[PDB]
Amino acid sequence: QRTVARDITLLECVGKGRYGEVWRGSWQGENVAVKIFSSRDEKSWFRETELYNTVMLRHENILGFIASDMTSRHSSTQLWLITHYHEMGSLYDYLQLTTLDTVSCLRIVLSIASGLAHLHIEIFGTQGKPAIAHRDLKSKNILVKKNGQCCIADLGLAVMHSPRVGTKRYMAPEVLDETIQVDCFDSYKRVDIWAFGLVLWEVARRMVSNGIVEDYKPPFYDVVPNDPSFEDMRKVVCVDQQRPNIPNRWFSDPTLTSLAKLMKECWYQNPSARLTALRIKKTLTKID
Ligand SMILES: COc1cc(-c2cncc(-c3ccc(C4CCN(C)CC4)cc3)c2C)cc(OC)c1OC
Repeated sequence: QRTVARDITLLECVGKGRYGEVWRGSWQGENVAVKIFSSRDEKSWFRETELYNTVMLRHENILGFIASDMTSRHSSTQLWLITHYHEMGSLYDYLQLTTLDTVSCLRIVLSIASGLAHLHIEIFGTQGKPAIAHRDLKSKNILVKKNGQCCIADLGLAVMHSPRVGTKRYMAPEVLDETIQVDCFDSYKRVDIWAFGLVLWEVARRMVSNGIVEDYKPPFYDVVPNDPSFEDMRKVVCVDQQRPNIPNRWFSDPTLTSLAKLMKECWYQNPSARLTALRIKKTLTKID
C-alpha cells in the first residue's frame, strides 16, 4: 500500500552537551535537525512531545516540528526530536562574529517577540491553542533564519494553560528568591519576559551606531562567574538588584535609546509591572 521512509542520514554533529546531541540530517534529500536526547534529559523529550500531541504549533518564529521518535534498543530507549534545520545556527553563535544595523537588529528582536507572544496567547475555538510559557528562553534557544528573522526553540520545559530548571543566568528574581507564584500561569509569562529583556540586551550590544559596537557578552558577564551558582545569581539579581549596564553610546542613537527603555520595562523586580509580549511587539513596530 505504501512505503514509509523513516531513514534519516545523520551528517554532522552541530551541538553536543548534557542534553545529548543535535545533528544535521537528511530525509528525502532535505535537511532536518535531529536532537538525540541523553538519558538525563529524557523528560524534555516527553514534555515537548506531549505539548505537540496537544497542539501542533505552526508559526514562522517557532522552530518547526517534524517528528518525535522513540526506538527500542536492546537495553535502552532512543529518543529523537526532528525539526526544521536552520543552517545559520543559534542567535548566540551568530552574535559572536556578526554586527547588526538598525533594520537587522529590529527584525531579529521583533521576530523573537512575535514567537513569544504566539506562545503566550490562548486562542479559542478550532485551530486554537492553550497559552504556553517557555521557561528557558535565552540566545542559545533561538535560531537565525536566512530571511533575517529568528525562531524560538526547545519546549522541553514549557508549560501549558487553558529535575530540569531554567538556565540560572537568565532566571528572574522571583525564581531566584523563590517568591514566584507557582499556581498563577501569568507568573511564568513574566519569567519569560525577564529573559526576553536579557536577550534584547545581548542583541542590542551588537548593533552598530556612530561606528561603535560592544563585543558579544552574555548577561551578567561582569558580575558572576562562568556557570554561576544559584546563589551567585540571587545575590546579584535579588539582593543587590543589579541589571545589565546600558552604555552611554546607546543614548546618541534613537533605536538603542528606545530599546534601552524597553529592556528596563522587562526587568522590574515586581513581575506584574513588566510589559507583556504583545505590548513589546507594538512598541517595536513603532521604533524607526
Ligand atoms: C536550540 O535547540 C535546538 C536547536 C536545533 C537546531 C536547528 N537548526 C539548526 C541548528 C544548528 C545548525 C548549525 C549550527 C552550526 C554548525 C555548523 N557551523 C559550525 C555553524 C552553524 C548550529 C546549530 C540547531 C542546533 C534543533 C533542535 O532540535 C532538533 C533543538 O532542540 C529543540
